[PDB]
Amino acid sequence: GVAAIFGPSHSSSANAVQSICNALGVPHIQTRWKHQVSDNKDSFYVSLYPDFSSLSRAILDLVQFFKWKTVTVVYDDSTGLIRLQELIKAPSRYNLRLKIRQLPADTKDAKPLLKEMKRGKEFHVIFDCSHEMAAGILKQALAMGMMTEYYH
Amino acid sequence: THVLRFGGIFEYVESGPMGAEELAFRFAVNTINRNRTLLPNTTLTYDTQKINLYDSFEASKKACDQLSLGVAAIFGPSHSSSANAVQSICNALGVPHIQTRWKHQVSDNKDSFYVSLYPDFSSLSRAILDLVQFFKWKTVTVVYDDSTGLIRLQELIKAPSRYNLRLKIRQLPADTKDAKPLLKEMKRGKEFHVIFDCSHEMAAGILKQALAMGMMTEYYHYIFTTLDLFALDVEPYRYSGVNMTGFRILNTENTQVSSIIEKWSMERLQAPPKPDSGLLDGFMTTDAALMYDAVHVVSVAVQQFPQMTVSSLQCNRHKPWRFGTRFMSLIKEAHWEGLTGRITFNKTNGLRTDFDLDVISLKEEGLEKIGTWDPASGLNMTESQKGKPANITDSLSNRSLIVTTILEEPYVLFKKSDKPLY
Amino acid sequence: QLPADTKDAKPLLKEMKRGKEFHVIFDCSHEMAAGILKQALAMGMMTEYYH
Amino acid sequence: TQCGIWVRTSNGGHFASPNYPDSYPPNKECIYILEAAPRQRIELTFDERYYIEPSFECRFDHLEVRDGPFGFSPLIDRYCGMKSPALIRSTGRFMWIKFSSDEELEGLGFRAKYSFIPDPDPDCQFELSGADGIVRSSQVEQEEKTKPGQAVDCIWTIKATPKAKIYLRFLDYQMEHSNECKRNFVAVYDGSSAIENLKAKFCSTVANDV
Ligand SMILES: *[C@@H]1O[C@H](CO)[C@@H](O[C@@H]2O[C@H](CO)[C@@H](O[C@@H]3O[C@H](CO[C@H]4O[C@H](CO)[C@@H](O)[C@H](O)[C@@H]4O)[C@@H](O)[C@H](O[C@H]4O[C@H](CO)[C@@H](O)[C@H](O)[C@@H]4O)[C@@H]3O)[C@H](O)[C@H]2NC(C)=O)[C@H](O)[C@H]1NC(C)=O
Ligand SMILES: *[C@@H]1O[C@H](CO)[C@@H](O[C@@H]2O[C@H](CO)[C@@H](O)[C@H](O)[C@H]2NC(C)=O)[C@H](O)[C@H]1NC(C)=O
Ligand SMILES: *[C@@H]1O[C@H](CO)[C@@H](O)[C@H](O)[C@H]1NC(C)=O
Ligand SMILES: *[C@@H]1O[C@H](CO)[C@@H](O)[C@H](O)[C@H]1NC(C)=O
Ligand SMILES: *[C@@H]1O[C@H](CO)[C@@H](O)[C@H](O)[C@H]1NC(C)=O
Repeated sequence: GVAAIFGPSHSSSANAVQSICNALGVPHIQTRWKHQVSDNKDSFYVSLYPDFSSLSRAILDLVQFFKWKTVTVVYDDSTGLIRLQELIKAPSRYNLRLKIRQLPADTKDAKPLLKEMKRGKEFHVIFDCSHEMAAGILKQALAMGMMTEYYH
Repeated sequence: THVLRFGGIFEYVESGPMGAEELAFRFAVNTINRNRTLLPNTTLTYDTQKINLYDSFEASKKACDQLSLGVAAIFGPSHSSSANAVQSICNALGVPHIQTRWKHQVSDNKDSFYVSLYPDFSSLSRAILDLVQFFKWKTVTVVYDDSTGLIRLQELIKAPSRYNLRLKIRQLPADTKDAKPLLKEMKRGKEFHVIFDCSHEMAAGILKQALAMGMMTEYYHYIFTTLDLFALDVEPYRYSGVNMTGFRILNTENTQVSSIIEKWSMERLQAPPKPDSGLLDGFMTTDAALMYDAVHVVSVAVQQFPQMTVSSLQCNRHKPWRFGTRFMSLIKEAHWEGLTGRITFNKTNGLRTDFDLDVISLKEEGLEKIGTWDPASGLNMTESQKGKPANITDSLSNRSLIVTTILEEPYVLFKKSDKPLY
Repeated sequence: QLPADTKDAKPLLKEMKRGKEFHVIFDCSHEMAAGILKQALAMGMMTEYYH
Repeated sequence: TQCGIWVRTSNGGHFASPNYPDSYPPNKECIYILEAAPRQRIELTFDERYYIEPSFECRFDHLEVRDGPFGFSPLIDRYCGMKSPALIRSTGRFMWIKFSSDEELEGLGFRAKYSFIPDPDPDCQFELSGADGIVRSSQVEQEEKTKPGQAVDCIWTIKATPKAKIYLRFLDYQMEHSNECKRNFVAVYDGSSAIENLKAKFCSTVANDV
């Protein structure tokens, strides 16, 4: 007997607890983003992570305030295309040039990746990592020559 | 022996007839029970249930109801919300879970008792990428329908980084079948090469709305992703001069395959008349074909293991089932020649990443096979046919006067140079 | 000229399409100008080039 | 060129990478030449220790094992990557190994094992050196390296005086089929023989002094 369920906080298991809380009627409070399946009729869930139909507008307003033309979105797992989907669809309606890449599987060695980003003259990057792994890229972008005033 | 019991979790229609998945599962169990030469001293029994396909709690109850009653496999609730909920039950109890539609594998999910039969999109999205290079395209315009469709085509989104393309990703509206605000922007933007990522039930509704607009001439070329393109009504579109390349895993050239499909539409007398849809008559779609193979691939595994006592397992009293550890292996190294070609599974995951596609295309006689894709080979396309009488693009008075000329100074002599003049 | 009484202008409209003929002055009745436009829509002769 | 594992005993021409097995420095452009005394079905048996960088296409940081005593040869494979190669048969009397490197990499290198069994069953190599010498095309005819009635392919190595550079100049230059590079030419590959450092490829009438 409880009054709310404060989230198991992962896309595999948060959808399994959401359908329990819908069936029994108790509220399910989520604190991390989750792919809402578009035909899921659920009414007893509420999320507090800022939804990526608003964060991916804020990045799109920020790649236009900086007057960019060639961004190079780098995500980490396949869910990261659902998160930044208002930025993937952006060159259709604006003047950009998306050049989407992906970090390796679980190994924190982006040095085969950052060689291609350096040879390809890719100066504007929109990393989609967690902060625990955005630190590990910046060490490997400092060990390469990708930390000067050209890169943003 | 005590015979067997396969489980099954399918959709719950309210007033309509049975779904294409559940009826094919009921058809495949009966067909093996007729023909004795497969499973000679073993007949099958099924225990199908019906869920709401969007309620993972209902799928978890009906899975535990079949496990407590005692089954040998669970043939998939067939949706990303509820297939992940039944997969973790079948992992915990040890029984195999056979999937017949694609599902997002979360990259850190350590599961070993699932096996999929839908062709994995780390191979279909290579086959489309080999097909947008055989056609020498430079500007594709991938159109998906829901947010999961970026996970499916992710080897095609990442493609302009390593090749010379220009992706211009769009999205259909929410659930309304009105792509006419979309197709105006695709027409004004001069977008001639489209890689639709719809199901066949909604790829028909776009082509009616692309014919009502002026987007069905010989300039436009539409690769589809869906595997049920052969069951698409194409009679209004056939003389337009368009190009509609697709794929097809349902091997409708083997006479044994075509005999089953004739038995399919005969036994399916519950096929509703629906002219406003845009589809053909009752065909076995590739959703119902992969359920027909899923019963046969598991039946190979029960043939090679006559020691399989189906036990009753409670979800509350957590205890792994005895024979399921060996029985899951006998599914993964099973080979079968089903309706969808060769069936083999990738030993690392349990997915189909090795399969035989047939590249079909729209010519003025209908949909005709023009190629063959295979992950080991690539596009071995037939590709050299005449069909229509030939033309000519050269003529006389461009003949170029062979002037025989000896060399002798000052009259004719080679230029003094260093680079290879020719 | 359209065929005799058969409403199959599709052997005709292939020649009008291959011949690059974009401006047409049909002289039909309205009962048969409908039947051509269905057979000009089933072919690729209903875009913004044709008038 | 600082490729300090070579050891060259009669069978057992056992070489490994520069700074093996610690690392190898950037901009290293090693030209393991491998004389390959006539026998023995030239053997490239590698170690499992292998970090010749997994670049795409092996566009950089690669391990040319091109089957020639030179650069323009039948290529075997650009072996970059993570998994180690093994056991190239290669029935030539030769092997050319170009170990290269870019500027921003990591590495450990490789190791190589020599000497398979079988029989010894054109070969000009006019090694010229020192000061001003002469290079003559008739040296293949005076010194019986080829016979009249077959295709010729010679190599004129021109190793300098110590601490020097080389100025080629053409005294005589006359081609039997002028303005055509597919059946005769003269190329002036500098450094070592590789398709990259091709200074000039003359097959027209006049050869300029490189
Ligand atoms: C399922 O099992 C398969 C094998 O049975 C495992 O392998 C994956 O699937 C394919 C295997 O062919 C891989 O994709 C292909 O990669 C080829 C090159 O592989 C190496 O390339 C470089 C080394 O040069 C490495 O960086 C890389 O990691 C690999 O080691 C390509 O040649 C293939 O090209 C395709 O196009 C060409 C056109 O030239 C055609 O010949 C074919 O169409 C061909 O398919 C293709 O790119 C894939 O990378 C493998 N790995 C992974 C992680 O997916 C799978 O691991 C296993 N599981 C799954 C989920 O698939
Ligand atoms: C794209 O559509 C065109 C028709 O607009 C196809 O072209 C014809 O293909 C047949 C095949 O037998 C040939 O006989 C004809 O000569 C082709 N031309 C014409 C004007 O009819 C073409 O095959 C389609 N492309 C693909 C890849 O399917
Ligand atoms: C029974 O199955 C075999 C496959 O081994 C097939 O060749 C045969 O035609 C089938 N017979 C009937 C009556 O279905
Ligand atoms: C058929 O029956 C025999 C004896 O009744 C039994 O030994 C065998 O396992 C059965 N199944 C087969 C041959 O697949
Ligand atoms: C492709 O398939 C055909 C079958 O008609 C075969 O003849 C051919 O050898 C195959 N391979 C290639 C590379 O064409």
